[PDB]
Amino acid sequence: ADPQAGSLDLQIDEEQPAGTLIGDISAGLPAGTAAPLMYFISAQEGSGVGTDLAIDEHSGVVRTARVLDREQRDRYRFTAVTPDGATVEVTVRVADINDHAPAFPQARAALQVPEHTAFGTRYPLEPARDADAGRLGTQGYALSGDGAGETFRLETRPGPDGTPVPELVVTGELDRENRSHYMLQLEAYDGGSPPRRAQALLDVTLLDINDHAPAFNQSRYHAVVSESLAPGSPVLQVFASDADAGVNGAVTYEINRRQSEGDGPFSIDAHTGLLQLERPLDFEQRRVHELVVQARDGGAHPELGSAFVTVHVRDAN
Amino acid sequence: EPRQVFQVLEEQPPGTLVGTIQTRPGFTYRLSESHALFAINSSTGALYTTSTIDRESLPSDVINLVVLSSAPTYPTEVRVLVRDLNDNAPVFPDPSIVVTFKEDSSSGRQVILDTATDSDIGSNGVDHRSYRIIRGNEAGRFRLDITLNPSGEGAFLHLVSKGGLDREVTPQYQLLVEVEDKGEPKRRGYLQVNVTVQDINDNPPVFGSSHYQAGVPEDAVVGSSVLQVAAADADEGTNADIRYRLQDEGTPFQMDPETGLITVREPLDFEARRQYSLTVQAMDRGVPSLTGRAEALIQLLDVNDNDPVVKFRYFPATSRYASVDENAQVGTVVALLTVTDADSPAANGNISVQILGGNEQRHFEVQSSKVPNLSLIKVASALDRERIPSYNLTVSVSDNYGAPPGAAVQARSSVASLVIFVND
Ligand SMILES: *[C@@H]1O[C@H](CO[C@@H]2O[C@@H](C)[C@@H](O)[C@@H](O)[C@@H]2O)[C@@H](O[C@@H]2O[C@H](CO)[C@@H](O[C@@H]3O[C@H](CO)[C@@H](O)[C@H](O[C@H]4O[C@H](CO)[C@@H](O)[C@H](O)[C@@H]4O)[C@@H]3O)[C@H](O)[C@H]2NC(C)=O)[C@H](O[C@@H]2O[C@@H](C)[C@@H](O)[C@@H](O)[C@@H]2O)[C@H]1NC(C)=O
Ligand SMILES: *[C@@H]1O[C@H](CO[C@@H]2O[C@@H](C)[C@@H](O)[C@@H](O)[C@@H]2O)[C@@H](O[C@@H]2O[C@H](CO)[C@@H](O)[C@H](O)[C@H]2NC(C)=O)[C@H](O)[C@H]1NC(C)=O
Ligand SMILES: *[C@@H]1O[C@H](CO)[C@@H](O[C@@H]2O[C@H](CO)[C@@H](O)[C@H](O)[C@H]2NC(C)=O)[C@H](O)[C@H]1NC(C)=O
Ligand SMILES: *[C@@H]1O[C@H](CO)[C@@H](O[C@@H]2O[C@H](CO)[C@@H](O)[C@H](O)[C@H]2NC(C)=O)[C@H](O)[C@H]1NC(C)=O
Ligand SMILES: *[C@@H]1O[C@H](CO)[C@@H](O)[C@H](O)[C@H]1NC(C)=O
Ligand SMILES: C[As](C)(=O)[O-]
Ligand SMILES: C[As](C)(=O)[O-]
Ligand SMILES: C[As](C)(=O)[O-]
Ligand SMILES: [Ca+2]
Ligand SMILES: [Ca+2]
Ligand SMILES: [Ca+2]
Ligand SMILES: [Ca+2]
Ligand SMILES: [Ca+2]
Ligand SMILES: [Ca+2]
Ligand SMILES: [Ca+2]
Ligand SMILES: [Ca+2]
Ligand SMILES: [Ca+2]
Ligand SMILES: [Ca+2]
Ligand SMILES: [Ca+2]
Ligand SMILES: [Ca+2]
Ligand SMILES: [Ca+2]
Ligand SMILES: [Ca+2]
Ligand SMILES: [Ca+2]
Ligand SMILES: [Ca+2]
Ligand SMILES: [Ca+2]
Ligand SMILES: [Ca+2]
Ligand SMILES: [Ca+2]
Repeated sequence: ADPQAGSLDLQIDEEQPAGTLIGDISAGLPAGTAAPLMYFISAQEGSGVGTDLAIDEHSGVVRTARVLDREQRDRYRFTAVTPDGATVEVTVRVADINDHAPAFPQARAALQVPEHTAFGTRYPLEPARDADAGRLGTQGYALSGDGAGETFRLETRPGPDGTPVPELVVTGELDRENRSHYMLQLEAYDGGSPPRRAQALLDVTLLDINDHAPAFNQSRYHAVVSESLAPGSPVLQVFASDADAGVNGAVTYEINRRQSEGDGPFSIDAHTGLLQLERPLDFEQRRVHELVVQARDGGAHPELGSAFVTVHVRDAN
Repeated sequence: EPRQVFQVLEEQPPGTLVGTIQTRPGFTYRLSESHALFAINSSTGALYTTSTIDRESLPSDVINLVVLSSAPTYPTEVRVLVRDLNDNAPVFPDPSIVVTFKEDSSSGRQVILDTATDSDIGSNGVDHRSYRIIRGNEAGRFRLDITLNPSGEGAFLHLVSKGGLDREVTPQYQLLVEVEDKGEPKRRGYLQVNVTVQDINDNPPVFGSSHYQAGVPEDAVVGSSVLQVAAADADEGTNADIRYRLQDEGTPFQMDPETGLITVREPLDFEARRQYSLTVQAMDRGVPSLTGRAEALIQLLDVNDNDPVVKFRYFPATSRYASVDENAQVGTVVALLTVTDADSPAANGNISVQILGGNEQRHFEVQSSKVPNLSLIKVASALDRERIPSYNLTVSVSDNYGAPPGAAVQARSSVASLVIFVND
């Protein structure tokens, strides 16, 4: 209501040519003012007014001195002053255009998830960047592919600025000994009049946990040998297997030396499972040897299997 | 030629009657050798023990003697059978043993135990079918499995899990195992089995709060502490050893991975960024590693760390001097005085511009406008270049103007000069 101090709100789209019209300072004066001879312009240091705006201090017309980027600077403010001391406070808001599509950091992302991971475990995914503001930035996500919906679901919760960030949530059982690789597709989109969109492929691979123990293929094995059998010679081979991968499934063999009976003359090959004779037998001191052989895998805390081995020793003559 | 067979129980008083040989009229009888265990009555042929015999102590429980006659000698071969009492109990190699199951082992996983032995004869020996869990299995998590070796030599015992072991509920069991022998008075042996439940990494770290919050002045020095986070992990050993980290690694803060303390690593600047809402992760050192997450909101506090600056704006802007014609009426704007101070109104207080000499003739005036931080420099009195051709006005600006003594915020200030030539 004070003629001495007015204000003016101007608007301009980003990314327009240098020289584009913004407005006219005189529009902010009281109606019916004699056109001033000149305008003084006050802007604070750092405002970008001198570099981005071209103000005709005689006519009061405001243009762009350069192509303006909302993503870099979105607002300019200055005061215009007449030679007799009246002021017009003007603000220019730079209008956002959708010059940015959503963008993932990789077209192919790879996520390792341990088999049998607990229901509800969350893996935050890389967002799709979009520099634009509000609805012009990234608005949502959609996940497709095998397991999408039943074994994995996608969920978004807003981080800072309300930028939705996506997380992949384990919702079914994962078993590396059934299916160890999932090929997922993640889509993103902003909110333009036709949204601009991004796609990324997500390769999920199951890490092996040590959820199987070695199992022998017989519960008891039997060998029959002569008491004359020469040391260093084989007696019997046992076989255990383990369904895991890598160290978790790498089986080694030993003889249990506490609970076996007739233990001393024998040893077993830690990797082939071949039991061999180390010292001579004697029918008259022991006719039958009852051993237990054990298989362990290479896991962090190895899992164990065992089997019985009965060696029958026959008298020489 | 002749051979007789006697028996005698072990553990009997010295002087026990073993037997009497079948004598012939007119003979006496002696042992062919002195025997440590026995002695003969030479007139009756009765055989007696000379000590208490321990059958478990003998090389053989069958003893062979030769009785010799007087007169014209004939020999009598004797076989003494030392008969066994059930005077030894079944014993285990160790009174107590330790065995281990992994938590979340499947039902039917087993681990081997020890069996007993018994120093009496086999009919007074261990009944390997009789092993039994008699104490400590209240929760019903275990059962025994006995395997009798088909060859008749020995047995194997196993402890079997029926599944459902959880270390975080019960980390330890103590079972009592009883075995029997087969003898006249039945004797018993016992094995204490300590069951350890081994830990797996089935619990993730959990932050004590799901939202942290800290306030930090923007001038906090590097290394200064900002906020301490802490998580707990219900597992054991390595499976519950926690390393902390920030999700966003491009902030001026730093998370010590072992203590969960966030410190300052790079200088902060309220004017550049006022607040950081960061996600903190906690990760255990188990294989399958597990992770917990929380939020941390660190708000910076504005400090008065920027001087206010004064800039003059006047019409040969490419020049360092203003000009005003001598003809300019009172009230003519000669220059704008604009103040810029990057701090916020909190840390700034009142900002005031004051004229520091140059205007002794009161030919100009400095007038605050209705817009904050802009003053006008106007012509205040008639001019003429002949009396004064030029002026040099010096103004000082100051934030926190008029603050009482002992106030928490120190005021900052600068000076600026504006020189004005008069044209004609
Ligand atoms: C207009 O007035 C301005 C304000 O000066 C004050 O007011 C006047 C009326 C009088 O009372 C002065 O005594 C007051 O200071 C003038 O600007 C000031 O100029 C002085 C002199 O140069 C500045 O001072 C120096 O500043 C330098 C840059 O910051 C420093 O390097 C220097 O310190 C070291 O260096 C010199 C030489 O190596 C040594 O002599 C020093 O002892 C020291 O070792 C000085 O501190 C002061 O900063 C200015 N103040 C402001 C607010 O700008 C102005 O003077 C004009 O500008 C200066 C820079 C010179 O070029 C002058 O010759 C020149 O006239 C007045 N303008 C006029 C008169 O036209
Ligand atoms: C089997 O366990 C017993 C008892 O262990 C106690 O209880 C556990 C839950 C745990 O807290 C242990 O620290 C306890 O000691 C062991 O018996 C102890 O043995 C030590 C040394 O042999 C002896 O100093 C203590 O007096 C014993 N305690 C009792 C109550 O008798 C036993 O040794 C374990 N067996 C094996 C093979 O380790
Ligand atoms: C356990 O595995 C071994 C090794 O594969 C088997 O031994 C083989 O037995 C078959 C007949 O069953 C023979 O034809 C082969 O010559 C044997 N040797 C090898 C190296 O294969 C053994 O039979 C298996 N036990 C059971 C119960 O299947
Ligand atoms: C061997 O046994 C006989 C018979 O017991 C002992 O002779 C005597 O036996 C009568 C009864 O038959 C007893 O009343 C006497 O006391 C026995 N005599 C003695 C000296 O004890 C005979 O003594 C025994 N021989 C030995 C060496 O003890
Ligand atoms: C393996 O998984 C498929 C689903 O992907 C399921 O239909 C099948 O029964 C599983 N196989 C076994 C042996 O459980
Ligand atoms: C439109 As939005 C991602 O700032 O809530
Ligand atoms: C101990 As060897 C050389 O007989 O295997
Ligand atoms: C030889 As088994 C099946 O009792 O471990
Ligand atoms: Ca732009
Ligand atoms: Ca966009
Ligand atoms: Ca834009
Ligand atoms: Ca599996
Ligand atoms: Ca596995
Ligand atoms: Ca395994
Ligand atoms: Ca022989
Ligand atoms: Ca005895
Ligand atoms: Ca006995
Ligand atoms: Ca016995
Ligand atoms: Ca043991
Ligand atoms: Ca558990
Ligand atoms: Ca655990
Ligand atoms: Ca853990
Ligand atoms: Ca613990
Ligand atoms: Ca600052
Ligand atoms: Ca500040
Ligand atoms: Ca300040
Ligand atoms: Ca005004």
